[PDB]
Amino acid sequence: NDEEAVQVKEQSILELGSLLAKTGQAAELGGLLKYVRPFLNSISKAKAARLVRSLLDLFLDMEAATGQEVELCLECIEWAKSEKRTFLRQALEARLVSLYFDTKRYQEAL
Repeated sequence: NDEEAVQVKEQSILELGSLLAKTGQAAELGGLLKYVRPFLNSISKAKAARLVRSLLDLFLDMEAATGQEVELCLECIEWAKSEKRTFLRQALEARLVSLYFDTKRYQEAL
């Protein structure tokens, strides 16, 4: 059925994203979350939010090009507010405040 195709497609997103995380890619892995934007609407918000948190954590743990990471997180919050996902943008801000915690920017974090 289609659910199996979505499952193998999601494990192919974790696979390709894992290979891009191994090859040290920043703009491609950062743009993959923007490329999978229409694909997340075909399934529930639980797996979509869990995938955004997964690729977000695995994308921030690489510690590469931290300048576009905060702006990309702001685009993910803007997109989550555009699609009216409260918990998604709440998790995105819950990780972004940790990004400001690592950046030692205590004004907008608090």
